[PDB]
Amino acid sequence: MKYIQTEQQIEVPEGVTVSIKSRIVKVVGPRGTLTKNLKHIDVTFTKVNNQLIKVAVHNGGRKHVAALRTVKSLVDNMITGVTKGYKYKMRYVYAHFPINVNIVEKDGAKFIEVRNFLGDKKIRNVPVRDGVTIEFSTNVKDEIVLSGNSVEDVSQNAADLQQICRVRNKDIRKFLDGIYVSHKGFITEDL
Amino acid sequence: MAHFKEYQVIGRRLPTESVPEPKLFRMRIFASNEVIAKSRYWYFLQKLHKVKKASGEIVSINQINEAHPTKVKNFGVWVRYDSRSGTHNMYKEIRDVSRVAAVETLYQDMAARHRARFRSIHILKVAEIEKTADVKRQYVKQFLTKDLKFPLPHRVQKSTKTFSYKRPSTFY
Amino acid sequence: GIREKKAEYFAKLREYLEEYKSLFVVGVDNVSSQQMHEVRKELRGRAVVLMGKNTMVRRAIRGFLSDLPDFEKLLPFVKGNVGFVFTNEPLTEIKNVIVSNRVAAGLTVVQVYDNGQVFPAAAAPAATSAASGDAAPAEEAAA
Amino acid sequence: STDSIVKASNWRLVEVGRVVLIKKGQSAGKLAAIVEIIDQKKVLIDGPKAGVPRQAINLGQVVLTPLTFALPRGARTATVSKKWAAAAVCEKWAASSWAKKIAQRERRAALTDFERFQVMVLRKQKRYTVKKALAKA
Amino acid sequence: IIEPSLKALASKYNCDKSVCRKCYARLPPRATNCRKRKCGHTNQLRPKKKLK
RNA sequence: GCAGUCAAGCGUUCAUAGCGACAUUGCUUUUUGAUUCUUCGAUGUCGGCUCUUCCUAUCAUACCGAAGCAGAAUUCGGUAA
RNA sequence: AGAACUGGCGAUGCGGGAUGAACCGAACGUAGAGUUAAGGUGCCGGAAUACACGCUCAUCAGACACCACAAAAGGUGUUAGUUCAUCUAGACAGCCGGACGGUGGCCAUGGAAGUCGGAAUCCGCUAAGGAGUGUGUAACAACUCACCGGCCGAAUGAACUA
Ligand SMILES: [Zn+2]
Repeated sequence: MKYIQTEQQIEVPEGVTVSIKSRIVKVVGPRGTLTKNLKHIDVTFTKVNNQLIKVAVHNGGRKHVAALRTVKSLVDNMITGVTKGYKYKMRYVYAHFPINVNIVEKDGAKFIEVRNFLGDKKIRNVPVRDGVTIEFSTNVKDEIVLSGNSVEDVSQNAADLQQICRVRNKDIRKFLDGIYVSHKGFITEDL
Repeated sequence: MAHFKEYQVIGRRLPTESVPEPKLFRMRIFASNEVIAKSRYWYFLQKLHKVKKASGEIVSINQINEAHPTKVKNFGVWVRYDSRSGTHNMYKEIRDVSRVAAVETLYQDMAARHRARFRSIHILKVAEIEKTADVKRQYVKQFLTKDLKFPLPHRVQKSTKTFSYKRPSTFY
Repeated sequence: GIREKKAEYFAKLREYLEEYKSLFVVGVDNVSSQQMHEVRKELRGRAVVLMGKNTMVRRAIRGFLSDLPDFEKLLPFVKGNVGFVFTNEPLTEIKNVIVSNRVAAGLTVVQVYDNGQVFPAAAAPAATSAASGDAAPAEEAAA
Repeated sequence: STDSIVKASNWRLVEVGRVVLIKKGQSAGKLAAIVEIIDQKKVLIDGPKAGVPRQAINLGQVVLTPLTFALPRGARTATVSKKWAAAAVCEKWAASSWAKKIAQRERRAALTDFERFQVMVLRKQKRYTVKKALAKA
Repeated sequence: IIEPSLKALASKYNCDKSVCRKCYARLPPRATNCRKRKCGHTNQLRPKKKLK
């Protein structure tokens, strides 16, 4: 119906700095810094204090107002990644052929290498993304673990791994093989 | 159907020797001019009572000028209108400074939102909502808040001349 | 049904405000369903306890500001999670059955009402020492 | 930096007490004040001092100025006039570039042929003493 | 092989879905409408069929 | 000739995996009817051969979604000429 | 294909509908000046990239009478509206506290105490608390939920119309 004014609030926690100019956002915390380009949405940021920043959309209708909320979360998720940080856990799932999974690299690329998927003589490679680090659980069989400051980059690297193992020409209800996201959260305040 | 004026229109059946002094009936009528106002009067009289202008007359036509023309008021409007598939009743609110103004944007709004032309619409009642919080539609309560203020982002001055030796700004 | 039941609460509420002339306003923040069940037994003598929604009580109390009207200056106390204990027993006895007894690791008295008065329950906790010395430091003030 | 630096657009707000410059019409050129907000594209305005009649007007035909002043919402014409005087609006307005340039360009427009001539002979005289300066440091 | 809980992980992804009965699109199990432009965002879904 | 809507029914159980009666909305102009507008101072009348190009309502081949897909095989559908 | 009344085309240029017998406007000596019709006024193209309030985003938008088509049926796209219901005796949602006594209810058995499972759904004390919504145990525990309340402060649910 067009809304005269509607806004959102971003809690800037103790230890992080968020600065905004031309709808370009930089968030700096103890884990580091993240940048994001929000020129593709018309929102005007306003700062109340170093702990709280308000986002608003003057005179906007439904679908415009809808973007407002997601800007909050977007920026929110940046703040937490740079403090609490993000970690995605995955699990190897196979009924016969054990999925052998290693890290390899060319020209300092860093890839996630996957061998023997369903017996496959083929060799899958997921490029590791800048900022995400691949570990392997030591107390949990067939896990693998991806951690970083950016959910965006971490969740996507997680999906890329999981998607390279999609099983073709079989009943995928019966052939459940793959690498799937087993848990997603942080690297701080418990696991 | 233009720049609207409100009319007091009053008529009666023509006197008969059986019924001298037949009763007077009045309507409030929004129309562009008296010649439409009178005609709208008969339009309704035909439908309500059972009368034809051939047997009745027009006692008086008087323009109802808005009482407080520069005082912002909230208007409740009631409407009956026909659609491509049915005929429906509606309640709407309009914020303005005069009944005549209220009607104008009502007639525009019916057309934009429901494609309803003038012919397809009866106005049932138009009533200045006295006590705020008897206002019932969000797009008007929105303007009822205290110390209310808003900007007008992205301002586009119209250029008087075709070429401009400077890149424009929308900065208001 | 929903109006029926609420109206009943208005009934039994009024019923205590007329009979019982003294009122205890307590605050059972946290507190088990079990504790309250035992304060009933430990007060089955005189006092009766009556819990309710705050929005109901203010409306109800204001609704009865005609007859028995000095329950107006009771309303600033019916905030948070409070309850009612009505009685016709001596003051300091009931109060200490409420507070101290059935305590856990109880419920606290936040204000008391007695014939149009508002006690902090602190002034109720008298030691007869501030009342004796005042009758002592005044006699020497007259001698 | 170690502060959160967030530069928010400082818009002229449409609000009671906002003074505005009438772009279009028969009161075009004049200042008025906003009394009451009708809807998102309309307002009630009043400009007693400047001779502009209290009316409803589209925000299209008016340009918001940076001037605001204390005004109860709905103020009748009479009291508007008192608060406008009290606040010295016209005073502040005339002190702006915005006001000065309008006045300058009107003065230019009023010039006689002869006066333009003089402006030429004077401006010329000035140029002389300027290029000399320009060739020293 | 494959512990019951991992067999659940693979099912969250492969088996616990609904299907648009107009265009077969594989949808979230609790979806009310389909997401596809082609079937007119229909609300004629059905659960993805479970194995034996 | 081709494609829909409804869902009684089929499908061991289960309307809609695959189908789908009774009814009902359409699309097409390679059928065949209907018409008689053009050509009767004449537009060479069938099929094949040969060669190009187009249509897609797709048979194959690419990548998918679905199944009453265990595998193999098949079937239903999408992007696709 | 065949009648009815009228108006046309045929026999008729002209302005408009790009185009076009029949539609709209208007019927015609040779010319000047003004004004118009129907239709138009971003550019082709003479004429406001005029003013005003809305609506619309189409990986198959739409764009003007005659006229160069579209249907039954669908959409949690977005707009406005209707109806029934809830709510200032305080809801909806969000966060928070409580979530009890007969009682481990009776069968049934290795053991089954609310939660493998049979039959019952009772009472107490309540502002409220099921002879139990799940999770969890060998069985109890522990946790959850329906139910109630604390805070907040005016809207919320469902079905529809176009
Ligand atoms: Zn679909």
